[PDB]
Amino acid sequence: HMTEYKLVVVGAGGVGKSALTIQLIQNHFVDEYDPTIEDSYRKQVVIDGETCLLDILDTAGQEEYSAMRDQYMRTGEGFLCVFAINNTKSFEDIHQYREQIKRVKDSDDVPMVLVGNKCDLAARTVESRQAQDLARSYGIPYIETSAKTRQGVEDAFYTLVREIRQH
Amino acid sequence: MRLPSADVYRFAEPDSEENIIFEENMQPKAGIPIIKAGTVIKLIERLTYHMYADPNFVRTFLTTYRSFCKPQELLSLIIERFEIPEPESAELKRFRKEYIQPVQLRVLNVCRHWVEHHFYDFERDAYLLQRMEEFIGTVRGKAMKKWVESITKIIQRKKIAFQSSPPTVEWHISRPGHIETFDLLTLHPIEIARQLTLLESDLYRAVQPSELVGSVWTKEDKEINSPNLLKMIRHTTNLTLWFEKCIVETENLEERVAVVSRIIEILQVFQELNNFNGVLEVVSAMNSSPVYRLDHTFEQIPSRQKKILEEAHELSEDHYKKYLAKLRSINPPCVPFFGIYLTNILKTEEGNPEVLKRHGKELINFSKRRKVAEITGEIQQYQNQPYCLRVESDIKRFFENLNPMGNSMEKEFTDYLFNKSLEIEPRNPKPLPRFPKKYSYPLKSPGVRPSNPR
Ligand SMILES: *[C@@H]1CC(=O)N(CC)C1=O
Repeated sequence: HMTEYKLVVVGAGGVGKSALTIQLIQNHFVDEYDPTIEDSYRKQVVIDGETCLLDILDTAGQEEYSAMRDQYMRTGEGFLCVFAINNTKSFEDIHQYREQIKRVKDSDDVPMVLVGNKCDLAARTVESRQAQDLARSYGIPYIETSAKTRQGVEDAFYTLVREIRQH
Repeated sequence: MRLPSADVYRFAEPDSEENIIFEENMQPKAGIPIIKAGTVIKLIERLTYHMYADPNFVRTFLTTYRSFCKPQELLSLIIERFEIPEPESAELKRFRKEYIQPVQLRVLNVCRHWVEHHFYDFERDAYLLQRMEEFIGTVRGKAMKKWVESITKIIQRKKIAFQSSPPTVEWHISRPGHIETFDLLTLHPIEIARQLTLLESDLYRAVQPSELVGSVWTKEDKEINSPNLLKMIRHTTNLTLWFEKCIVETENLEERVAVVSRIIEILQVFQELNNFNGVLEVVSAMNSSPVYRLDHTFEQIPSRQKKILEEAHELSEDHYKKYLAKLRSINPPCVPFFGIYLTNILKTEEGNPEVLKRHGKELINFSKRRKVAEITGEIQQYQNQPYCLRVESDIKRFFENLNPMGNSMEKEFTDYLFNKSLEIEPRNPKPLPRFPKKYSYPLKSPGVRPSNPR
């Protein structure tokens, strides 16, 4: 049986975070997505020659159910903490998301990746250096992605899987 | 059949790959094609088609059009569709009977469905209603009069804004009218679940598709556009937080075991009532960071109650696989968990393009809208059947006014619950302290079986 990784996407609502997982799961030339089927959150991939299954939980739209975050977070082995590069509040929210994850997993060393998402042509307000410094203060990788082009999407998820394998 | 020139009547333009595309299948019950995409002119032509009525397309269209067309623009388009010029005899008499009369009748049906099911467009724009009333007032014909008169009666009604015996209300330590003693352990667990189910069912039922289409509950104007949805979610959060508070604020182990055990009994009753919102409120509290770590509490919970909680927790596993099967097998009345619908609507809207391109022309992606209308339709199917339960006004009010956070902010309150958890059950190898009892009344539950015959 191939290894299965349970990944959880966490971040502020209202800033298009769902594009990260959608872009990963959909075939690169298929601009289409039906979230109501099992294939919508599972993807078989090959990372550093080792085939695995990615199971991704992204509860985008359920941010107002704030007392369900621990429940959802506890299902994951690795976390993508996502903010929008055009929304500083989403970036400032990362710190408390990471604190919650550490509390939920009861560990100061949880496989995690910081992801900065560029999803529209609104002006950038979070510079890459600010996000690189935050990621370095936590000891985690920083990946930047685009919703328009799919650039960085795979790197974000594959980096997380490497963080889990090397834990 | 000879139609007018597209230069004088835009809807006469013939169908092509550049203005209207279909899905491979047909509407299951009507044998009608399924529109995938088209220009707004083509969508408006098919919304009021001369060959046949298309009630599914009308319903889907009027629920979702605002993402691609403004209400004011839609009115203009249907007025334009109705004003059919004759082409430049037996051919004219056929055109009047087979094109004009059916098209005109279809636009009146759209107007009727619009005012009946989406009157909020008119409440939010008084000028839109002025133009509708004016347009409807200019409609002449004995064939149209009957439909015109009905639209006027709906507008006036909208401007001026059944079972057997329910079970007996259950009481435990708190007596009827003694609201000051009302609490988790003093109210009867059956009646806590019933009154929360009545509240949660009403909150679910008040949510309209206008609060969901366009993912408006996630946008900056969510408080304006999705107030009933947000109230429903905030009550749910409130109850989860109250359950967690009840638990971690009961410092004595024996009393905390009684508290957790009573919450599992409320959960059992929510499952009996098909209140899935209620089930997940409890499961969320049990899986919270402050509660989840209380091993000394969970060790003392009776095996049957552990199994009830485990089965409820399993509904959420594997992206709600078991919850989704159980909801499909239910059996209204019920209170679904809304969060799955919210995620499905948002991902449908963000994961599919608003426009499709064919031969360099932009076509509105209608199938994306259809998928959203199918979710909103599924929400609505559970909003019609009420519960046969009696409202108890004081218990209702006690649950409506619960406020476990008080004046605290979310982080502050959440840190306080977690610090209470660490105090009552320290992290190993710290020894387990003892704490004094806080409840002066009996901890024994009356159970979840009614006290008298119905
Ligand atoms: C990218 C950033 C943002 O605010 N949005 C809208 C939801 C994006 O798509």
